[PDB]
Amino acid sequence: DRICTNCCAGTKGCKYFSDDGTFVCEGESDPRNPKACTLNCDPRIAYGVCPRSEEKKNDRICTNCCAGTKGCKYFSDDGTFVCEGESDPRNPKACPRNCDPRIAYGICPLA
Repeated sequence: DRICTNCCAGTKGCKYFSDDGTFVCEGESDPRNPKACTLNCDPRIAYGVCPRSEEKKNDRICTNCCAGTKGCKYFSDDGTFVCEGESDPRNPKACPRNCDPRIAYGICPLA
């Protein structure tokens, strides 16, 4: 597509940078506020690197009594068992329990 980006009607959060291997500016227009630049388009830009450095380490405890696995006893960190993961082979179901933080693991029967 056309590289019609601009430092004015950008997206405050991403540091607009140029393909030449050099930075430019940051979005002057936040996806929050309105804007009326009307100039637009700047081939200088390539994209805009939005800083985060914390995207990872969040899913971690994505275990749950609902969408877990039918075979393990999804148990909670509180030192108490919750229930078995009710996620059957190709199970059409998804509770608000998606990645239950309150859980800890899923203790399956050690045969």
